[PDB]
Amino acid sequence: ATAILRPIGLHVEKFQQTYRKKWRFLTSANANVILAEAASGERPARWALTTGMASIPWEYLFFYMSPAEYNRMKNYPGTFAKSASVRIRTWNTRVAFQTGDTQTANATLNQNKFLQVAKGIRSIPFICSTNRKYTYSDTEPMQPTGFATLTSYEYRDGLKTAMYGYDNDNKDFAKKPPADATGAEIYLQDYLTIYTNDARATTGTKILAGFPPYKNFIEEFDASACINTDVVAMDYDFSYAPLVPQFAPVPNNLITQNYNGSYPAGTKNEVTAAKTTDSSQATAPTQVRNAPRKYIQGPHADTTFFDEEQNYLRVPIEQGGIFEEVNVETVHDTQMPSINVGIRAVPKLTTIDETTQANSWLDAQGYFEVDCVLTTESVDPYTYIKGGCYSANTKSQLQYFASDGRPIAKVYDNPNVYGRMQMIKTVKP
Amino acid sequence: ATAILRPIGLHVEKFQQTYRKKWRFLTSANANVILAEAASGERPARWALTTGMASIPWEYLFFYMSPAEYNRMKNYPGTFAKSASVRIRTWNTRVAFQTGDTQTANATLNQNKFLQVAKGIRSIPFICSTNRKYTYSDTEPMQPTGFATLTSYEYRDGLKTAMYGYDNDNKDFAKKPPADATGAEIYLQDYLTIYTNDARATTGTKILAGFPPYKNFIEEFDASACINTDVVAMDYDFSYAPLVPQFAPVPNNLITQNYNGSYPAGTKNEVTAAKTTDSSQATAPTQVRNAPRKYIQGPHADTTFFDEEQNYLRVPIEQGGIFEEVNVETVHDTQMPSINVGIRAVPKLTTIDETTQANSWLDAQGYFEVDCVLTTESVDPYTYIKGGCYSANTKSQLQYFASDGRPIAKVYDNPNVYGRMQMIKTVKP
Amino acid sequence: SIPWEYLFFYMSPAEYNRMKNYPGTFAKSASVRIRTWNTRVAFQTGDTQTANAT
DNA sequence: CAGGCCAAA
DNA sequence: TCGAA
DNA sequence: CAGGCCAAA
DNA sequence: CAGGCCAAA
DNA sequence: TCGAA
Repeated sequence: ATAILRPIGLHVEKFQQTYRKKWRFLTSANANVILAEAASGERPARWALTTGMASIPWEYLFFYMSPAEYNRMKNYPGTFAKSASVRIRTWNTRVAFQTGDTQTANATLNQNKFLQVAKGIRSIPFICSTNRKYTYSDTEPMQPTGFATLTSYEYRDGLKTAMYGYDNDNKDFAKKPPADATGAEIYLQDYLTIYTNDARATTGTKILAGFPPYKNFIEEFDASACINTDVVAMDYDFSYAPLVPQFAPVPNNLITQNYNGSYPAGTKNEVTAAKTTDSSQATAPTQVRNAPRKYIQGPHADTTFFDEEQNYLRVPIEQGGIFEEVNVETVHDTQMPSINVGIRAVPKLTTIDETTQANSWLDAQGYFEVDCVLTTESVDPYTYIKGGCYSANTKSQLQYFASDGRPIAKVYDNPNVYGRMQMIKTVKP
Repeated sequence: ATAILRPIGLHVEKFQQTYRKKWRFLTSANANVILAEAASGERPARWALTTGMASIPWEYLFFYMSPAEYNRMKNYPGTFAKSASVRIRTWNTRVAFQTGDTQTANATLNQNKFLQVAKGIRSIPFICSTNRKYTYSDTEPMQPTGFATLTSYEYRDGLKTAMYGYDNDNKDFAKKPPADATGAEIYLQDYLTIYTNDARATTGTKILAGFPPYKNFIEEFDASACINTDVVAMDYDFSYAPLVPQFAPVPNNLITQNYNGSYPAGTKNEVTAAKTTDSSQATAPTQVRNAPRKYIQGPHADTTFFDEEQNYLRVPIEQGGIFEEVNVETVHDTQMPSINVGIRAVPKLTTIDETTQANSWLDAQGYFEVDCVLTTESVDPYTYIKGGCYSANTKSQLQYFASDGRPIAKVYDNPNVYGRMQMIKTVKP
Repeated sequence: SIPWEYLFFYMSPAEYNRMKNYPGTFAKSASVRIRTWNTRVAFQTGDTQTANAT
């Protein structure tokens, strides 16, 4: 029996794209200094311990694609970032022969040079560190004396501007040449900071534990023997990272009266649940299903997130748990490792009258070549004969939305709770 | 590249302790007699069938550790009971040559001697038996004629007092010498009882099924050939049995404003759910998440259970489902098997005028040597530099609590529902 | 001098405070390994008239 | 043929 | 990895 | 290429 | 010894 | 098959 027709299925076309960048980063060797941070609003008073390792923003999309590539990627609905990779190699670390001070400087040819690398500090439940930018002192450029007012969003925007230049019509175009074009370096200014409670104003019982021994969670290498060596090599397969909303399916409300019918889910959890926790132990953890969310494509689409391009540099690529699909699915929380690299401050040769850490430090700079690759995928269904692409109903996607209309997304700038990332409302640019 | 520092992690010290005891138990061979139990409150009128197998309280902590060991175990936070083991061996069973009656007793050298063993009766959905203490008749000491007023808590307290003696300052110190010191025996007085509905007062439709054939679920051996033989050998690995609350973690509320932030749990169930069922079929089963519970260590700790030592002899060791952890976890209901051993009553040689069971029974006693071992573990984190031990945030533990403040715990004394244990409020000592 | 004969050289205050809770604690052994890195010598002192940097 | 049902394995 | 295989 | 989606396996 | 905890594997 | 083995 000859078969004139066979179930060939749909005509689905899948596209794959890869993006490569190479960056050169200069990080200063900040001293380990305790700084007092005043209480403000929900933030209590806390002591802050600065550290010299600068963070590598490999969790954001601008780190991988240029504005032109992002603008063209906007034209392919259903774009999912499948994988990312980053390799950090280190070059010769530079240490000043002698500081600006001359009376007691004792310039030296010999030098001790150590490189610190951290990979999982952000996910450690008890460290509760975060990324901050400091304001250095005039006499000791390696000694932080406060915190800059630049937020994480502003820091990443400035870094992207340094990477890709301005527009040709901008008056400040001559200030920052495109690093992607020139191959120059980009000074990194965001460094890790450990935190501990400030018990001076505490009334009643006090916690006097001090800082945790965070040095036990970082690698340290002799920078003299690390010249031209691979220091970091990380790969990350994204669980769910929709960069462009899927194609809008043909609504079944215009065809069938059955569109609102229910069907049994059984014991399987078809709807994602949001978990609220209280680290102050004043309230037990709560899990809530049917969280406020709405579709990101279709008749009642709310594309605020993608229109705002929050995923470019304001929100990380990895967004598992945030986005739900109507397909029978399983969803788990996802987060990315945090890469921190930097040179330890070199103590000055001058003597110290009492047993304590170094009082002055030599200027130092590390040289890091970062090679990053991002691989994505796209889908075009061609479900219907006419009217362009339409996707299947089971591919409909919803995003968590606040009661005030702002979408909810992951952020990696806030310290973790229970070794977990935190969902927060996106802020309009 | 030489590594001066490496990620050695935390300094966590783990301690393991084991407790061994050997007990000698004497159990009487009660007759199988139907007793009428009157209705009281929620309890309906029911017929009760006594059985001669005494229960072995291997699910309680006093069975394994002495008061001194328990008092010292209180000093190791994070004490989890990892395993338990019990071996029961039987010695020569004793049967009276002739009872107090002399007119019709017919003393005999020959004797039939049978030993009954039951292991899973408590978990059988339809038997609905329970452990009870009887009040014997004067003429027939092997024939129960009612129920004693001693509850399970009182019976276990008396058994513990018999095992470990009184305090040296107590006036009753000379009454009960410590069995753990002397090696003497301990008369067991708690025996199994089958139940069935009493249809005499029932109005309308009636269930006239009678007693279930519980003899099909018990082993029976010839006690003559069992002299000095291992009868029972049971091992039990505890799923979750916290004996001392974990070390209080450093609260993140004193450090970060992020402590109250939420994070997506996905389709995974991070919060344990309580299930309420109705065997009367007047209401469908209900599953409720976010059950009332509160932390057992930390700033807002409620240590009522452990302060009351309910886990010593009032509440079983196994408490799965009751205790929740903030760590990403999976929880399932847990229960322990019930060991019942005892000699069957020996009918008197006197003849019976009609076809029925024995009217009088010879006195009998079984001799059981019980060897029990309990293995536990402990953890000391040393997370922070100063101020003693502090645990990680993800190790925070919550316990179910009633709306009136009494904690909720498992009890094995009540009959099962749907082959499942029942949660009930603990009672203050 | 290397103060390797004292207890603070080995245990932090938290470890010492918890060790206080175990009666009968006997220190059975101690070990110390000292490794040396590059020694630093000044190119020239504060004096400049007769210093002869080398 | 005992541990969240047994007539399921 | 709330038995454990 | 049929059974809780298929463009997943 | 980095990805939803580590003192679990 | 919201990493992936």
